[PDB]
Amino acid sequence: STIEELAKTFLEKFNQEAEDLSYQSALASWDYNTNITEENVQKMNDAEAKWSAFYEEQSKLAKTYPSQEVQNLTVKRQLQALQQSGSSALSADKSKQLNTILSTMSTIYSTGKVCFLLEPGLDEIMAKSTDYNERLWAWEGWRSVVGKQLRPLYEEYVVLKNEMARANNYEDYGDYWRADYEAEGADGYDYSRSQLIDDVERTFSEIKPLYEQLHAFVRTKLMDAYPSRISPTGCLPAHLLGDMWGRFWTNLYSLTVPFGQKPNIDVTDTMVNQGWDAERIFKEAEKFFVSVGLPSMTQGFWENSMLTEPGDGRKVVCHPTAWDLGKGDFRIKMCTKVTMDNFLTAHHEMGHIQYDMAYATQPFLLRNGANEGFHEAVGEIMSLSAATPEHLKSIGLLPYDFHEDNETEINFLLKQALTIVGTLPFTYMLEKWRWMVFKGEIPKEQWMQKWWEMKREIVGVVEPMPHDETYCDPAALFHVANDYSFIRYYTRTIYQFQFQEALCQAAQHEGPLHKCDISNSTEAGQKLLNMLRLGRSEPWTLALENVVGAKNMDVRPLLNYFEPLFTWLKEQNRNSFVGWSTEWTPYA
Amino acid sequence: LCPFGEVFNATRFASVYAWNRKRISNCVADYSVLYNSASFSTFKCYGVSPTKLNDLCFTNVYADSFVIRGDEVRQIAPGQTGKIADYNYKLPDDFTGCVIAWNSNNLDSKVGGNYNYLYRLFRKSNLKPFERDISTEIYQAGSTPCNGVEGFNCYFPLQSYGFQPTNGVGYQPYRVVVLSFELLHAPATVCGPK
Ligand SMILES: *[C@@H]1O[C@H](CO)[C@@H](O)[C@H](O)[C@H]1NC(C)=O
Ligand SMILES: [Zn+2]
Repeated sequence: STIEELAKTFLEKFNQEAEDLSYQSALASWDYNTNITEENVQKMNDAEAKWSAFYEEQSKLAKTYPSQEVQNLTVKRQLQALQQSGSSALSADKSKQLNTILSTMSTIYSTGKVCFLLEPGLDEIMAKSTDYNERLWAWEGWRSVVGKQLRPLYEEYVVLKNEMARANNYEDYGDYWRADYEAEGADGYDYSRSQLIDDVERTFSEIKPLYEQLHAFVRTKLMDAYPSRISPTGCLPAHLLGDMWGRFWTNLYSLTVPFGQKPNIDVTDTMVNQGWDAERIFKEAEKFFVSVGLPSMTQGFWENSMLTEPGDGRKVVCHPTAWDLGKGDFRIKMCTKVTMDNFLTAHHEMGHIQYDMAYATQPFLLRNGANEGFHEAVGEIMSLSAATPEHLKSIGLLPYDFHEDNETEINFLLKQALTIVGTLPFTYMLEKWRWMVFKGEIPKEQWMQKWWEMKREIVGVVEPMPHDETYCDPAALFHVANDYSFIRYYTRTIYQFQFQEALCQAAQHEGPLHKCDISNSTEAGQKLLNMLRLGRSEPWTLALENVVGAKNMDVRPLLNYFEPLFTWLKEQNRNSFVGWSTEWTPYA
Repeated sequence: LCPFGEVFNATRFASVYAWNRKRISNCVADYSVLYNSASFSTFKCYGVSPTKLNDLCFTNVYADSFVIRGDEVRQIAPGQTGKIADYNYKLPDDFTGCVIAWNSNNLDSKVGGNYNYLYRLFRKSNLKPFERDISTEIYQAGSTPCNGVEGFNCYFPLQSYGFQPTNGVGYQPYRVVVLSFELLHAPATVCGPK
């Protein structure tokens, strides 16, 4: 009659039924994502509907066992994971309204027009064109056709979601999104949600000295791109950042390059001449993993996976993904070619499947990552290690006599920094703004004002036109129009370099960290696997402590990775001013 | 010559809980066709050497046949515990016999999914060695007695295996035959040639 025994007995039946229904749904979805017809969608819809109905009914039944009385931690975590899932229910009348609002907010984003549609043409015009007027035209037009048509919808969305958040014992919706990082366990392994808003901020205080230098180096480089249109001591204009939003600065490499007379490493021509194929890339990727102490891929992977576009007239989307269908079924789907970026993406997806295979022995409800940010941080370090000159020289794509001149490291580090460092303040600012909006710190009538004040104070980007309260700029982003979390990227960026530092120190390497390689090293593989096999059965603090040796986020490895770039940059900024002042406007 | 082909290559097998039991006596058995079959996965023999199984001989040989999953094969061994090793089929510690298992994915898998193989996952007490149970009474978990219908804290005691062709290795069907030897006071009747 003990509650723990009843919970155990209930979960024993639940696992067995779920392991079949989920597999059927996953196979039905794979059928659609592989072959696109008019009959596969019906089967996919039926399978997904049945799975959702079963999950909701079981979640409703599983709320009679209190989570406080159960003492065993594994059973308690399984019950907590089952009860909260499917608990998003307050009333049918308001649920219908919320669903309709979400659908109509999602559909307007896709079919927007300026007549140029976003994805084919606007992205290209934002990423290639070098004219002031055209870029400002596109920026203002896109923020006028979609932004001005979403303010009331989002104003209703915030209050309707806050009601649902309050009804479910949480404080607000921000507290709901921050519940993924809650950890309960031993004395030193407890992490509270309200702590995260502090920790993130602390880490950013260490990244400001680096990013600021970069903000100067880019600015003095745009001086030549446009003669007399940007300030020599103020913030950068918004539309000249390489994208529609400024999320990534990767498109500014051509203008902002230290030495343009030395081309970077390219192996596509050698790969074509040596006579490689799509399967050879995956064979080499598997050989990379078998040499560190991780299992080789299964027989069914080769027989069932799609590794090239089929020419039999079928239609495939073939966006590179890795699937874990359950019951020992692991597949990778990708349109493969004979370039280098596909070679790196192969390692990324291979790392995903290795992580999936690590915790296949855990119970059903605990077969996920420790937190939302580990699962891609595991896959990025593999590409970082497999894109190095030493690995390519070993594998034969480069001659042995080839050397690495200092300019090559400087250029490669600048290219990496324009992608990794530049995207952190944007994410931090957007997440902070939505958290404050949800909580209620910012009244309903001062949204855009505070948004641009934060943009001028944190990121350092100024608007070209005056925006009143009618407009709504944050809603233009895809991750906001369709509701999604955004702090995952900020966590992943720190985790991927902390893991890399730990593994490289364990792999007995000397010198700068960006020339590391974990090939032919079983100790690093064992250290990584000790965490990969843990799964979600333990709090993420212990999982992090099993690789690095700490309990929280540390930013020192990220700053160590960019030390040569920092030292070089400090030399070229002596005859310039570092920083910005928020009193200058392009329109006045 | 008693027909080992009657059980080894039979068209249909039995479930774990209703496992098939066969008695073999008054014949000659040539084990050289089995150990050197070169088409088996596991051939673990306990209490008797595999090569010395052609000289010393017993009176009665009992063959137990069923089908199980892939990762549950390790549970058919002396002293092991689990879910099918304590509720469905149990082996005593002092076991003198052999366990043979092999893959059968080509036969016991369907594109839609086989579902006619059953096993037990709820019981009041562990099975005594060499015992079977085929009762279909509703398992009683909570204090409230449930009669004829299963509801809260009451469940049916049998479930089915979801065998499908595109599974892994530890989820594919495996056919298992266990041979047990008896050496009672009765005179010997069965063993190999001269
Ligand atoms: C059952 O069939 C197999 C399959 O060829 C064959 O070896 C023989 O007839 C039987 N097996 C044994 C071990 O005798
Ligand atoms: Zn990935």
